[PDB]
Order: sequence, then C-alpha cells, then structure tokens
Amino acid sequence: LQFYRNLGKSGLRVSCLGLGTWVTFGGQITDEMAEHLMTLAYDNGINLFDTAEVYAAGKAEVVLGNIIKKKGWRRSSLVITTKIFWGGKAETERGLSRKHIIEGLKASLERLQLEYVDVVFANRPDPNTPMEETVRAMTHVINQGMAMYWGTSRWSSMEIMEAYSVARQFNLIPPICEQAEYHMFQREKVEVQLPELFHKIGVGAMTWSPLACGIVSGKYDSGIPPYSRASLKGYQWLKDKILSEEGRRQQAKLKELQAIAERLGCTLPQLAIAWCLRNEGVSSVLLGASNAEQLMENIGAIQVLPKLSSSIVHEIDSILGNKPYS
Amino acid sequence: LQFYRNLGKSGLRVSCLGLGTWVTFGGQITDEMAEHLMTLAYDNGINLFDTAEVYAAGKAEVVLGNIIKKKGWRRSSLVITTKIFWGGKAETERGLSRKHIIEGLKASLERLQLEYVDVVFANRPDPNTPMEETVRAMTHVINQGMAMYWGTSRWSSMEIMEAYSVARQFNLIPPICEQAEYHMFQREKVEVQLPELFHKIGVGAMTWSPLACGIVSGKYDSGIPPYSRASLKGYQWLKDKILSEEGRRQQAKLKELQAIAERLGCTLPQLAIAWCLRNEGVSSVLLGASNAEQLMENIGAIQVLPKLSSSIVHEIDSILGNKPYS
Amino acid sequence: SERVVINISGLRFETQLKTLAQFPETLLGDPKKRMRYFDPLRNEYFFDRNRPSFDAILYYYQSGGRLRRPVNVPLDIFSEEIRFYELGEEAMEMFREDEGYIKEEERPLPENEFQRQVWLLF
Amino acid sequence: SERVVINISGLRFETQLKTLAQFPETLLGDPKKRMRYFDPLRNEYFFDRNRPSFDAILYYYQSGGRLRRPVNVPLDIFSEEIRFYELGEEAMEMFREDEGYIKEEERPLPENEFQRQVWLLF
Ligand SMILES: NC(=O)c1ccc[n+]([C@@H]2O[C@H](COP(=O)([O-])OP(=O)(O)OC[C@H]3O[C@@H](n4cnc5c(N)ncnc54)[C@H](OP(=O)(O)O)[C@@H]3O)[C@@H](O)[C@H]2O)c1
Ligand SMILES: NC(=O)c1ccc[n+]([C@@H]2O[C@H](COP(=O)([O-])OP(=O)(O)OC[C@H]3O[C@@H](n4cnc5c(N)ncnc54)[C@H](OP(=O)(O)O)[C@@H]3O)[C@@H](O)[C@H]2O)c1
Repeated sequence: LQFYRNLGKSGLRVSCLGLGTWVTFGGQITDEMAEHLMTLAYDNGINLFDTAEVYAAGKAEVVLGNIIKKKGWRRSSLVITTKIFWGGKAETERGLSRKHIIEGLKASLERLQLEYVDVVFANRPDPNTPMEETVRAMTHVINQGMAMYWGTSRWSSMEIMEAYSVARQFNLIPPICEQAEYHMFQREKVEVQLPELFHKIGVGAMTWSPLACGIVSGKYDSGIPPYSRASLKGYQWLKDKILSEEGRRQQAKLKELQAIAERLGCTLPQLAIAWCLRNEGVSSVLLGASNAEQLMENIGAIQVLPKLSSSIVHEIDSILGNKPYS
Repeated sequence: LQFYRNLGKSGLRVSCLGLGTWVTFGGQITDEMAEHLMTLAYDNGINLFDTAEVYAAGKAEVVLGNIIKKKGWRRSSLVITTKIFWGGKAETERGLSRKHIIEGLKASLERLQLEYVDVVFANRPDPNTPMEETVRAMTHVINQGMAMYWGTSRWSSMEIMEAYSVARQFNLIPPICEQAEYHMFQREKVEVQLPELFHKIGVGAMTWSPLACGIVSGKYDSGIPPYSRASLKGYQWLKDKILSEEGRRQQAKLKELQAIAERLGCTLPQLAIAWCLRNEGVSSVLLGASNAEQLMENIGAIQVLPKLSSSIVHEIDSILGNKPYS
Repeated sequence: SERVVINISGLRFETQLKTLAQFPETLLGDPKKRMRYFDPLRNEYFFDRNRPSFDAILYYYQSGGRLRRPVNVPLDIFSEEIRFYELGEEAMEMFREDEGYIKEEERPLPENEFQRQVWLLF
Repeated sequence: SERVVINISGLRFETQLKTLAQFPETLLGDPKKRMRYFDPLRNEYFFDRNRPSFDAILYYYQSGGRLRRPVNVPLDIFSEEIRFYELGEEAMEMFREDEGYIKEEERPLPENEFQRQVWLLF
C-alpha cells in the first residue's frame, strides 16, 4: 500500500519498484528509448535506478548518466546504485579487493558523470578476498563521499552476517541491503534465508529479474517471439531454459496462473511483480523493460498488491508447488 | 551578566542573544532591511545567526550569505548555524538519512556561499532513520569540514541521550546543543527535561520564539495590527491562536506582566527575552525581528537580566500560573 | 564457525554458534527465541540477569549436558535460571536428583465418592 | 529501554534503567544521587569500591528485592556497601534477620530520678 519504503532498516527511502539497465541500456535498446523509459519511470514516482560496471562493458552507465545530465533532475531526488566486481580483462580488474572496489567505483562514477552513487554493491561474493578488506574498502568509499551506502549481491546469509560482524568488530559500516534474484521460480533465499537478517541486523532485499528475464510474462507460451530477449545474440542460454523440459513445465504452470491474474483483474506480469512485494522483507523490485508499453504495464503491479490475500497466496503456492520449507 | 557564553559545555562561545531568519529573510522583509538588522546585530556583539534549508524555500540562506559576503566580516568572528530536514518535494529530500544530511548541508552551504557552518542541526527527530545512521552522517560532515559541531531540534531528552550513547558506542561525535522552543507560554521541556542533560552530558539549549512569534510582545492587546506577522498571508494559524479563547487568556496575563515590566523599568519584550536567559541551562536565545526598532529594543533585554530576583521570578510564576512541576 | 557473544548484565561470554545449536529447544539454541535479546549495535545478545549462574549454563552446552550448580549460587536462584534459559524438564530432573531431590508419587482414591472419602480420614 | 553501565573499580556491570527506577530512594535509583558518579566520556557511572559485593547489590534490583550476601564477602564489608548504595532500613533489617540477627528492646526507667536509679543497681 505504501509506494515508498525504507531500504532495509536504513534511512534511505526507495520506491517499491526500481528500473534496472541490464541487457537494455547501451545494448538492446536505443538511447532514445532509454531516455523514454527513464522519464516515464521518474514521472511515475520511481526514484531507484540500478546499473553495474559489467553491463554492456560500461555503456549502460554511460547511457544512464547521459540521461540524468540531459534531464537536469535534482540529484537529491534520485537513488542511483551500481555494482562492482567484473571491471576488465586484467587480473586486478575483478573481485572485491580494495584496489578493485576503489578503482571500479571511481571509473563507474566517471562513466555516470556523478560525484557518487547512493548504494554501491559487491556484484557477487569474493572467496579470494578477506571480508575485512572488502568491508574496509566499502567503508572507505563511503567516507570519501563516493557512495552513501553499500550492499551485497548473491551473497549467502552467512557471508552477509560475516560482513556485519566484521563491521562491528572494526567500527566500520555494515551493508544495508542484499540484491537477490527473486521470482515465482526462485524463492529459497528471499523467503527462507533473508528474513532472519532483516529482523536481526536490518538488511533488506532488493530483488532482481522478477519476470525471470521475461519467462514469467507469459510471452513464451508458443515459442520464442522475434526481438524477445530469448532471441538476442548472446542469450542462447535463456533460449535453452525456455525450450527445455523444465522450461515447458514452467510455461504450463503459467497457464494455470493466468486464471489467478483474471480473478484479480490484472495481467500476469503485474501479478508476478506484485507477488514479489507481498512480504515486508523485500524493499524494492528492480524491473527490466525493453519498451515503454512494458514499463507502463508493469508499474500497474502496485494496484494488485492489496489483493494478494492469504487465500490467493496459498493458491499460487499450490500451482507452483515450490514453496520452500522454512 | 556575561554577554557571551559557552554553547552547552562545548568550547564554542556565543552571544546570549542571536538573530534568526525565519519568516523575515527572503520573505517578509527586504534584503536591504535584512542587511540592516544583521549589521546592527553584529555591531552590538551578537555573533550568532540561525537559518534553515526550509525558510522561504532556501532564500533565507541566500540573503544571509549575500550579506556576510558583502560586509566582508571575518568568518572566524561569526557563528552561523543552519538546520536540515525538509529540503524538497522528493521523497529522498527530507529526513535525517545520511543521503539527506550530506546533500541538504551541501546545498545550504552553496546557498550561503560558505565552506561550512559552525553548527548543523537536525531540524526535528526522524522516526524513519536509525540513530546510528544520523549520528554517523553528522560526524561525517564535521570530519569533512562542512560543520564544526552539530545539534538537535525538537528532540525529546530520550532521543538526545540516545544520540549521545550511540556516539560513545561507535566513537562518533555527540550533539552539543538542542534548539528548543521557549517562552512564558511553553516551559516544560527547557525547565524540566533539558537541565539534566546539561549537567549530565553537556548539551545546552538554544531557544527559539522567545516572544511566541510576537504574541508575548503585547502588540496584540487590541486585535491584529496591520503588517504584523499574524496578518501575513500564510500565517492564519497564528491569527487563530491569538483570537482563540486561549489567546485571549494569554493577552490578559500579559496585561498583568506589564506591571512587572514597569517595576523593572523595561518593556515587555525585554522582560520576556531576559526571562528566557535567567537559568544557566539556556546558552542563547534566538530573536526574530522585522525591523530595526524591534531589534534595538530587544537587545536591551540584557540590562534586565541582573534584576530577575527570585522574588520577581516567583511573581511572574504566580501570574502565568504555568510553572511546570519538576 | 560463527561466534556468538552473550552479555550477562555486563559480564561478557562468547561461544560458537554450533555449541548452542546442539540444544535446539532451549532459549539460546533457538534463533526465534533469542532474537528478542539481540543488540544489533553491539552484535551481542543481552540478558539483564543473574551473573554467577551463567557460567554453568554455558558450560552445560560446552560439556554436552553437564549442569552443575556453582557452589556460590543459591539453589532457588539457579533453578529459576535453568527455567529461564529453557533447558527443559530432563536437565531439570537430572539437576534436582544430583542436588538430592527425588520424589514423585501419590495414589489418590479411585474417585469413588466413597473410597476417596474414607481413605482421606484414615 | 535505555541501558546503564556501572563500572565498579573496573568490573563492568550493565542493566536497564527501568530495573534501577524500581527503587527510587536508593543511590542508583535516584538521578540526582547518582549524577555525581557519571563519567560523560565513557557513558558510565564509576564507583571506586568493593567488587565482590556489587553482584548482589545489582541482583537486588533485578530480583525485585532479594538481598543475599555473597558467600565470599565478609558481613561487615557487605553491610557497609548496602548502606552506601542506600538500599534503605527495610532491606537492611531483612538482611540482618536472614543473616541471623534480631534484637531490639530496652525498657528504661520512667525517668523518675528515683526508679531509674534503683533499677540500675538491681
Ligand atoms: N544483482 C545482480 O547480480 C543482478 C543480476 C541481473 C539483473 N539485476 C538487476 O535487475 C534488473 C531487472 O532484471 P531483468 O531485466 O532480468 O528483469 P525481468 O523483469 O525478469 O525481465 C525484464 C525483461 O522481460 C521482458 N518484459 C518485461 N515486462 C514485460 C511485459 N509486460 N511483457 C512482455 N515482456 C516483458 C523484457 O524483455 P524483452 O522485451 O527483450 O523480451 C524485459 O527486458 C536489471 O536490469 C538489473 O538492474 C541484478
Ligand atoms: N529550531 C526550530 O525548529 C525553530 C523554529 C522556529 C524558529 N526558530 C529560530 O528562532 C528564531 C526566532 O523565532 P521567532 O521569529 O518566532 O521569534 P520571536 O521573538 O518569538 O518573534 C519575533 C517576531 O515578533 C515580532 N517582534 C519582535 N520584537 C518585537 C518588538 N519589540 N515589538 C513588536 N513586535 C516584535 C516581529 O514580528 P512582526 O514584526 O512581523 O509582528 C518578529 O518577527 C527564528 O528566526 C529561527 O532562527 C527555530
């Protein structure tokens, strides 16, 4: 019901829906279309935009920054986030070492033409770097005014808790958010492992791929449409998933969900996105969109949210047959 | 008797009277008149000037800074303070999150054309932001040289103590002052709750609206004068208070106080302001003034202060009938 | 092997999480039950309780079951603490026995309204 | 539930402020009386006193009234501490009694200058 919410228990307020830039910005869509998606999103109250040094080899950040600069939006009305881990071919250009966090964030900031991001994320865990080093580097970039906060992405709850305890031990800053994959076909981490962290140390979840890259939209009920992400050069892996035996099973379950959507008077994408927001532990869902129609439809997920009663949720669980055991 | 005093137990020395800029600067009065008030104040030893990002949508800071720059006063001879909380229409432009404290203070500094303020204040408590985050942000702006000290405004003693303990816990900087409303018709907080904090952790009070926006001046004994704050567009709420049943009761009590004023040989505004300074816990009183006459009269409150004997104080208490129970 | 810090009225205790997970039905061994006492600012669980007793409570987990009352702690205060930490009825019984307390029975009347009446005055 | 740290000659104790406010007439329960011992640099009240005794003093507040002298602390040192923390005459009496001390009376003469004189040598 509340459009805006705290990111975890931090004081940072984000819209429950954000717009990501993976695959699209500087890649699948034109800069004109990217400017159009961002404008539409911003005019509709969405204040959260997520990107990463790895998207399109840095061009996603360049396009995102070009739009923010061209539109003149007040920096204080935006929450920009970026992720660091894979920043180049050289050995020292990847990972969460102090060298790569500082250099990677500095180069993203340059591509974004911004003095800082609101949240910097470790795009994934790093077995080769001591937690202390990572936590001190993140704390460093925040004290240098290069970021306001930091978070983790694809880390286990054990690793997130280690960062938090290392932070308390050395008087550093703990992470405030974990960026986890979450949709009807990937529920374990967000529903079973993250809640304890939310209540115990205030870490919130900012989930991605709420439509499992388009799979949950229903658009793949009769094969791979032209110009769909599954048909892009470089995304054969996605095509393989859809046509696989498991892919077929998913599509069949989606036909069952459509009836739920009609009962709630909404489209499947709207239902799928609202479902991700039914529990408090999720602070925001990062959407993906290759055109304006998709974005305008997906934003409507907010009207569905109040209708997800325990009854409806139990039903979706029955259909999916994959509710994780607590 | 001592014109200057320590702000709480910090080493910052302020005049017992300061000049505020709410309603007036960039709003009710001309920049010419604002330059005139500030000059008069500075030439009379007043070194404290208070403003806020919210006053006149930022114009109060612009006018205050224009005067300081034009007069060429040595920055080291001034104590400039500003308040942060409401800095815009966007969701992320209000509150005490790290994002808004840094961005809000940075934008005020730009409007003030100053490298830093002496004291930055949280204009009010923030239920939506962990104390730790706020205290780390305030400590951050001080370490960045953006402020010399920080304080609270409209916080309860419980919240002030929480900031102090959070500061000790993480080796951060505690607040040194609370900006509380204080006048003959609003005494609870300053007389009952703040003294313990003054003696225990050194936090001092810097009170505002010592004339309850003009109500205590006596100027409203026969209705709402023209050009008075109560008659300004946007201040109907003040007009409502004056004419209300409670307003009438206040005005009647003011007639009783006038006799006290004459016995002490002073005007009611002078008595009201000196009364605010009778107890050590109050470091300074922030005055408001829409013209030079008012300021020259109000400054005379300093001559009254030595005459407020226990006898006179007991009398004022009898008349007001609102002395709070300790 | 994640570590856990338990602060007993200022006296600091530390152990491994796997040492507490050994007894899941107790307060400390159950995440949901101890959650209430967690201080996220200091990364510790805080208990505003009796100090001399906790040693033995923690040793119970480290020893794998040994619950010995400290010589300097009154039996009534200790037993209240065993109950508070929810060590369970088995540990409690083992404790009382070793402490010199074993009683149990009572055969009432068959509830005859007659037998139970006669038996009570004889 | 604000916490309070009491440092007894280096030994650190912590409790909730509502645990101390339970007994307003004692030193620790009265803001004005304990103010003198507050260290604003460390956010703690410091007492340059006997260590083994404080446990029991703090437990008195946590227990809601139980004042047991620790086995390892001499009765004369403990009683001085009960007096210092101003626990009051009731707690003190309860303490002495439980400690095995109950005396009270003395009927003097009516102050007859005569009776009181005869009674004293008989
Ligand atoms: N933390 C991490 O490691 C991580 C990893 C991956 C992503 N992310 C973040 O999460 C964001 C969102 O992820 P995502 O792009 O995978 O999200 P998604 O919501 O699962 O998929 C969005 C894509 O599905 C299609 N789509 C969306 N709405 C539709 C509609 N109404 N009808 C039909 N098709 C629709 C579009 O693809 P087509 O139109 O091309 O078919 C669109 O590009 C990213 O941009 C990024 O910011 C983070
Ligand atoms: N911390 C906070 O949240 C907070 C909140 C409010 C204010 N403040 C601070 O406190 C400062 C002072 O507050 P305030 O303006 O309400 O103060 P005040 O002393 O209660 O009222 C000053 C106003 O009363 C009138 N006045 C003053 N002297 C007079 C005299 N001798 N004769 C007749 N009228 C006289 C003037 O209004 P007219 O001439 O227009 O009638 C003047 O603008 C502010 O400027 C601000 O810096 C802080």
